[PDB]
Formats: sequence, C-alpha cells, structure tokens
Amino acid sequence: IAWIALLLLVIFYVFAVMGTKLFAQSFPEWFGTLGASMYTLFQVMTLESWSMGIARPVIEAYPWAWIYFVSFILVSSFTVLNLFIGIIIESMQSAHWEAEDAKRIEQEQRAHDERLEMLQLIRDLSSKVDRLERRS
Amino acid sequence: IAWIALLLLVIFYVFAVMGTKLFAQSFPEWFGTLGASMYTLFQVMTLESWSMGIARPVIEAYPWAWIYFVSFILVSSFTVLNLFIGIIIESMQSAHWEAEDAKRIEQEQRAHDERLEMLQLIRDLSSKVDRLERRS
Amino acid sequence: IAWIALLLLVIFYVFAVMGTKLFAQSFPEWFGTLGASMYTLFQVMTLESWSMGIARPVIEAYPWAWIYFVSFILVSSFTVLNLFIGIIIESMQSAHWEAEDAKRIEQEQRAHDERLEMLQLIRDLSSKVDRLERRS
Amino acid sequence: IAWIALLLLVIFYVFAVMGTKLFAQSFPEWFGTLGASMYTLFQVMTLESWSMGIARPVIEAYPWAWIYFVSFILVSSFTVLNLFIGIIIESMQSAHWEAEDAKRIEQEQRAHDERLEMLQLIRDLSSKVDRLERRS
Repeated sequence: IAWIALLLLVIFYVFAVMGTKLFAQSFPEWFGTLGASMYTLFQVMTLESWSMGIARPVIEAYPWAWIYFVSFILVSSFTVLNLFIGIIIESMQSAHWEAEDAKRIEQEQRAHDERLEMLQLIRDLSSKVDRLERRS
Repeated sequence: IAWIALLLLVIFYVFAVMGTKLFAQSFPEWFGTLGASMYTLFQVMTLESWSMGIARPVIEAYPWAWIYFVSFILVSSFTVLNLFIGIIIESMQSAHWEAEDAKRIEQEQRAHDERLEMLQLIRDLSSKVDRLERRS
Repeated sequence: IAWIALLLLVIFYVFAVMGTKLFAQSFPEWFGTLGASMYTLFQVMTLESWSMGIARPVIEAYPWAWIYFVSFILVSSFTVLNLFIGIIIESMQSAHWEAEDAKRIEQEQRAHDERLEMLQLIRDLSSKVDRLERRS
Repeated sequence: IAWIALLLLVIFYVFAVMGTKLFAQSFPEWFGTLGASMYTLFQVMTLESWSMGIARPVIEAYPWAWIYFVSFILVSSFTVLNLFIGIIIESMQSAHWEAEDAKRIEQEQRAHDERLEMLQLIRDLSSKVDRLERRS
C-alpha cells in the first residue's frame, strides 16, 4: 500500500516540474516556482476551481495544457483509487480474514490429528482381527 | 470490470455529441466542438463548477438543458460506482478469497481421501469378522 | 439497499419544500419553485459552490439557514454512505460469499453423510463381535 | 468507529480556534468568530472554493497560512477515510462475516462431537477384541 504513496509522490513531483517548466512564463502565481506548482497541483488534485480557475485560463494561453490537466487528474486520482482500495483490502483482510485464515488453518489441521490417529486405531484392530482368522 | 470502462466511454461519447448538437450554437467555448464537450463533460463529471459554471448558464438559455446535466452526472458517476466497486470485488476476491477458495477446495478433498480410505479399512475388517461367525 | 434510495428521495423532497418555503422569498432563482430547490439541492448535495455560491449568500439573509445547509449535507451524503456501502456488502457477499456460503454448506453436509455411514459400519461390527464373546 | 468521530470533531475544533487566532484580524467574515471558522472549515473540508475562495486570499495576507489549509485538508479528509472505512469493515464483517464466523464456529465443533464419539466406539471395540485374544 505505502509502496504506491511513493509513486503518487513521484507523479506529484514529475508534474510539478512539468507545470513550472511550461507555465512559469505566463501563469507565475500558479506555476512560477516548483513550490507554487506543488500547491496548485494539490488544489487541482482536490478538484477545487481546477478547470474554471486554473485549467481554462492556462488552456487559453496554451491549448497543449488541456492534456497536462486532464492526464494529471486521471493519473493522480486513479493511483489514489489504487491506494484508497489498498487500505480496504489490507484492512478487511487483516482485522478479519487474517485471523480467520489462521483459526481455520488450525481447526482444519486439528482434525487431521484426529482422523489420522483414529485411522491407526482401526489398523491396530485390523492386525488384532486378521491375526484371528490365522488363529481359528 | 473493464467491460464497463467501455460503456462509460460510450456514455461520455454519446453525451459529448448531444451537447455539441444542442449547445454548440450559443455555448461555443464549452460545446462548440465534439472535443470541447469531451473536455467540458470531463469537468462536469468531476463536478468542478459543473452547475454554477456550466449548467446554470446553459439552463438560462435552454431549460431543456437542466436534464442533460443532471442525467449525465447521475449516469456517468453511477457507472463509476459500478466500476469503483468492480475493483473492490475483483480485488478483495482475488488477493484473498481466490487463494482461500482453492486452499479450502483442497483441504476439503484431502480428507474425503482420508475418510474414504478409512472406510474401506473397516469393510476389510467387516469381511474378516463376518467370515468368522461363518468360521466358528 | 434500494429500501434507502426511497429514504434519500424522501429527504431530498422534504428539504426541497423546506427551502422553497423559507428562501423562495429572497432567493427565487435557487428556491423559487419546488423544482428549483430540487436542482439547487442536487447541486448542494454534489458540493459544487454549495457554500460560497448558495449557503453563504442564503445565510447572509437568514442566519437560521446555516443549519438547513449543514444538516442537509450531513444527512443526504450520510445516507449515501449507507447506500454506497449497501452496494459493497450486497455485492461482496453475493458474487463471492453467497456462492461459498453454499459450496461450504454442502461440503460440510457431504461428510456428515460419510461419518454417519461409517458409524453404522462400526456398529454392525460391534454387533458381529459382541455376538462372538457370546458365542465363544 | 465512533471512537474517531470524537478525534475528527477534535481536529475540527483545534483548527477552528487556530484560524480564529490567526485570521480573525484580516479575514473576519471567514475567521472572525470561533463559529465562523467552524463554518469556513466545514466548507474547506468539503473542498468548495476552498483554495481559490479561502486559502489563496488568506495566503496572500500570510504565506504561513498555506500549511494550515493543506495540513487541515490532509488530516481532516484522512481521518474520514479512516472513518469511511471503519463503516465498510464493521458493516462487511457484521452483516456477513460475524454470522458466518459463528455458523462455522458451530459447524466445526458439531463434528468434534461426532469424531470424538466415534472414537470411543472404536475403543469399546478395541476393548471387546483385545479381550478375545486373551479369551482364545
């Protein structure tokens, strides 16, 4: 799970220097610094005046900025769906189906211990009886 | 799962040509092209100034545009709920309950192999003994 | 699950006539009709300019409108959390743990059928042998 | 689950007095009272004109207000992810795997009652037979 929090923080970084490279020129409040894109891209990721506020005005300057905003959003929020889920799984299989996966790994092998002892007891009966067709 | 990523990308398309058909006339920044509706309908799907920014001004022109925005959002985001979930299911039944569904398909049939062998061992005891009421 | 899609569409209705009763007076674009509140309340439910756009200007007129917006949002989005989940449950217990809950209801009773037959076979051995302490 | 609804309402409070302390001075519509920050921080939590509306204009006054808004959103919405999930877990383990965890705690011990009775029956056979090598 936290192996993707690394990838997300890589995409956040990658796109932050992308937006600083492109838009630092004409949109210097939003993309002037690396740190100003690291804020704006947190804001665009949270979809708060992402398009009407940032994308639309940036796309008015460069129509090659349409894809940088769409693709950022698709990628960023998608590896959060992969991370949101990475919690539901590691949580629903931990509190619940890691404890059962073990209480049922034990309750199954606690009756191979019964069947396999009961088996021997019938063979020690097969030896006691098949030595009595040979005794009568 | 990805069998609905097709349906979503069909609704996205269907509605993009609907909005270009209707609003290209009077809302040409938003619905002028097919590709301007494919952007606007991504932004309306992301509910970022969806109503106050796009729907409200479009509904001021045509009050038949009220339903095109409500129904788009209901349908679009709903088949994402069917798709978000399509990940939780195929993921929680894959990493967890596809491996257990098989380790417990095997641990069950690994003791029909013990019971059905032990059974025979009692019948070969029933033959040894019922041949001794006939021998005494 | 769909037994709450009724309750949600009741809250949506209840609050729609509440907002038309109160704010139809001074906020007639948003709450003028029942049908204009059924739109605005879909928009406030989708948290798109819900506060800055609708609540803040409505609360400037009446500060008793603060609670109508907060409570609507808490209630509405909460019975969607109860409905979002009503899908994850009915879906994760249907495709996966309704089929297993039955394949393991059968695999369990298919060996009470083995044990309880094996039992008889030992009793018919107990009858054959306890009739041979009485025969020797 | 509701043991974190306390923590969330603590962070909501903690940050409400933080923003009233800092911004009451120059942003008195948003942070003038404790109760005006309790509204603004519900609106910032719902990410409705959170940055462009509140954060951006607050950060223009104080650039130490950048982190108060980012950290608030990260913390607040994150302990809702821990709470959203706290419902999926307590719900998916309740309606489904609390009833199965018990019907399978009983169906397992209802055959230790079969195996352990069948066991004795073979030992009473071992006694009857091992008393007949001593009788012949």
